[PDB]
Amino acid sequence: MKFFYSDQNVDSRDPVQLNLLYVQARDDILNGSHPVSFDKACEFAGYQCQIQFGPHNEQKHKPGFLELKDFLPKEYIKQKGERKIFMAHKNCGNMSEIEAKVRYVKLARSLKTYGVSFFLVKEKMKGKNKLVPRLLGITKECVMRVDEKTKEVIQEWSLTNIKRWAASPKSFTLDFGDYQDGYYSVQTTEGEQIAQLIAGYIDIIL
Repeated sequence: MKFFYSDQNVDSRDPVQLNLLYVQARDDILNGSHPVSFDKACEFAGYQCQIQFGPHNEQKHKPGFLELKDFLPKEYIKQKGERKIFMAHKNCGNMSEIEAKVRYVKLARSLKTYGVSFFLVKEKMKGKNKLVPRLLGITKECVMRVDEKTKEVIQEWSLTNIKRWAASPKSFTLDFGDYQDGYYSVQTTEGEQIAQLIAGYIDIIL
């Protein structure tokens, strides 16, 4: 099931409710709840700058001005994206605080990762001692594998195509029956939590 997001839903919000949506979307990105690419994180941060400081001011917003911890998810603090952030901030021109929050919320809703519950798991490659980290996302409609570093969506399965599933204290397993050869099984210490989430979306045969 493919959902279309409303553009008007965002614009029609009351300043109060808009701020509420913004804070929620912003916090999810900053705390890692909503995984985004480095480029996108800087784009969001640019809007955040416009919102917190007003129009970009070269006389004050110089290299080293930003506390990156407050503008980027932790995994990007080292890639030093202040340059990109300031470029996005400057690109906002004289955009109002309201317009910036609107674009922020729409940008978040435009991503395939929006509204997805993610878990960091490890995939095992046949005969290869070294695992491959991967973001496993779940929604009422689907399951998706996401690149841990780039956040590229590499695979998606409809939740209704899961024939059966299982969990253990060290793994999580999905069986799609004839849709593919073999299970999708990953190592994780959160398998039981993942299985419970899925059980809240699809019922179990008793």
